[PDB]
This record gives sequence, structure tokens and C-alpha cells, in this order.
Amino acid sequence: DIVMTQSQKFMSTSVGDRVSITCKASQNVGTAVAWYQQKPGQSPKLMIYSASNRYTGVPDRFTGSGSGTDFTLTISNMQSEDLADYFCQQYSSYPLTFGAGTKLELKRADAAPTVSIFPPSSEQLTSGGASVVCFLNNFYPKDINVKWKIDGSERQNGVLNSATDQDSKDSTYSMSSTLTLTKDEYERHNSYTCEATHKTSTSPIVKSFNRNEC
Amino acid sequence: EVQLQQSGAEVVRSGASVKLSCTASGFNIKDYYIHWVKQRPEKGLEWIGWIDPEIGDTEYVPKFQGKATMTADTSSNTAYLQLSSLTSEDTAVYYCNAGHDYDRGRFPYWGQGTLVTVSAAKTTPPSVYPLAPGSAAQTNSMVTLGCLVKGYFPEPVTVTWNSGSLSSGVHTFPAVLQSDLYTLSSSVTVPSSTWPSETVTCNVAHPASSTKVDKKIVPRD
Repeated sequence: DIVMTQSQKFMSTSVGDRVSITCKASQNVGTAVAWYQQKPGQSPKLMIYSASNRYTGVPDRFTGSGSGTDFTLTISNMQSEDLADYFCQQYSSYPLTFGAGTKLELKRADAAPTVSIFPPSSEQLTSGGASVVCFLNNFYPKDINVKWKIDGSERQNGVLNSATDQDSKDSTYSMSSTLTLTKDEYERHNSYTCEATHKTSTSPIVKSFNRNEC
Repeated sequence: EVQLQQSGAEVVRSGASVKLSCTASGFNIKDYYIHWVKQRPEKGLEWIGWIDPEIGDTEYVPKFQGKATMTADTSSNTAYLQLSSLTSEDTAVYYCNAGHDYDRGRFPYWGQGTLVTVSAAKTTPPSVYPLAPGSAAQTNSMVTLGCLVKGYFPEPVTVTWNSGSLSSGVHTFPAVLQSDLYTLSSSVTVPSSTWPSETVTCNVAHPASSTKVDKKIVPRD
């Protein structure tokens, strides 16, 4: 199988920018490559074929180039409607294969996340389980790291992270990080800490609580 | 215009089978090869194979032999994908697309995809826990409250705050699996002066289990 590699999963852009998306083939595919555009829950669409030919109806701001193993999709003067996922595909030979996609996102001003931590509710505790949740809301850019500490010690296991897509209105991202333990594991400790490191601050944002107070 | 319309999302039990449809309008599938491609969460598209609706000839890639069965019918302009002996690994969005039979592989027409979710879990109502902030006397502005919805199957659950009156400032996260059952949280941010003087309740609904739960967030734990 020919591997089509799109090294960039995400790219921040602004309306008016010239944007280029790369795709590398593991074997010589000639110019037998096509590019597709896809938006959430919608059909992919053919944009470029034969590496550099524009498919019927696609606007003249999309062009493609390359051959052999290195290919590039270029959007000149990017428009709002261009924010979407893009993926290359080779049809040099079987099996046909696709790149993993590159998502074009919107650029805005950096914003520091709003962090909040919550202990297990007494109710969940009567159930024998204990989830400690931390929200990291409305930040930009998306690059962020959350660290948990139980009694000042890094906790690797049991945490699940979930992220919302970039907000369609305010262009920020939000995330939830939750540490799930049993009531017994949770009750054998005092200090729980949710720490967020983001480019918006040199001192990570630290939020915590002590079980014996609360 | 030329369009490929696929059937709605399916939540199926492991070991069972499911048959997906892809209907063409504005054009005829006869002179095309209809291909199907799978897309797993956080993963790239993988080709399954094609069918030549004119003769019924099909070609499958080795990973899907005995897993997928493609059929077509040119009079109704519909192609089908049957998936049998389903497992967790078959959970993905499935697309049908079309390209000229004499064409090497350009995919000018694609259906919108069908999400198939496979699990051996039984339908389970969620437990809703209130997320109230501890009594930390440190003086601050805006306050964030939340609700943890845990241990339900299948998706989805819907969550509102104050019956939809509180819409701005809420974040409801994608659900994630924790040993066969789902969990998600929702946060709401309101002015510090308005809570707790004014009630804040999260309304959680889980249509699959015919359950509705309202949790009023009160101070403490």
C-alpha cells in the first residue's frame, strides 16, 4: 500500500492568506493525485485532480502542484468558506489510498484558559466512584497541556481529556480533563491539583482543593 | 445536482450485521464504479473496495473479505454495503463515492457518510452529578458550575441549563467511553452575583432510556 502523508493535522489561517497544504507519497505516483475538501457531516468534494488540474466548478483560488512524491494544494486569497478538512489521494495503483487530512482553522488573538476544578460530589461518592473534573475554557491557541497531581505527585492513569471544536463564533477552544478513581483510592489522599500550561502565561495556571476542608 | 445520499447513523450490537444504503440522484450509477471508504475516529480514510453496478463485479481489499459485502441496483440507483460479525473496531463513518468506470480513481462524487457505532453494551440511563465549587474564601468574579453525566449508553444525551434560558457561557463536551459506557460534562459560567441568589439547574435527557434528570447546583459538595 502506498502511504500518503499529510504531516500537518491543523493549520491556523486568516481570510486573505495564501495557504499551502502538503502531501507526500511513499512511492512515485506521477501526477496521479487528487485533493478533496470536506466539511463536518458533509460529502467530501473533488477539488484538484492529476495533481494540478482544477475540477469543474471549483473556484480559481485553488491550485495544486507537484509530482513524483511531493504534492501541494494551494489556496490563494483564502475565504471563510475554505475553512475545512483537506485530503490527498493517489490513484496511481491499487489499493487507492488517502492522506489523513489537514484541517484549516481560524486565527484570532491568544486567550488564556479559564480553569476550574471540582471535587467528587457526595452523591457520586455514595456510589463508590470519584471523578475530579477540571475545565479549561475559552483559550487560544489550541496547544495546551494539563497535568494532575495527587498530594503533589503527577497522576498519569485514570484521566480522560475531551475537547470541543473551535468555536464558530468566538474562535476559542475549550477542554475538560477528568480524573476518575474509586472512592477508596480518592479517600486515601488530600490534595488534588489541575495544572494548565499554555503559551499565555509563564506560570502555569494551578487549581486545587483539599479533601479535608471540602 | 449530482448527489449521493447515504442512510442515517446506526447504533448496533457487536456480532450483528448492518446494511448501509447510498442513493444516487441527478445521475445514473451504471457507468461508474461505486467505492466505499471507512474513516475511524482520529484516523485517516481507508478504502474498502468497489462494485461495478453494471455487472455486479466487486473487488474487496483483504482486510474486509468476509466483513463487507457490496451490492448495487441500477434501476433504483442504489448501492449497498453489508457489514457482518461487527466488532468495536468497525465503529467508523462509512462513505460511498463514485467515479467513471474508465477512470483510474478520481472521486468527484461522495455521499455524506454514515456513522456506525458497534458495542456489546446494554442501554443504561446516566447518573448526573452536580459540580459545585468548594467554599474557598479567595474573592472572585464569574463563577463556573457544571454537571457530570456518567455511565450511559448509547449516545446521545442532551444537556441544557435553566431549561435553555442559560445558553451563552455553556460548554458541553464530546462524550468518551469508560469501559463500554459514556461520560461527558457540561460547564456553565454566570456572574458571581447571580449565583447562588438565582437558581442554576442542569437538565439532562437521554431519549434511549426515556430519562430526564434535573440537578440543581447548590453551594458546598
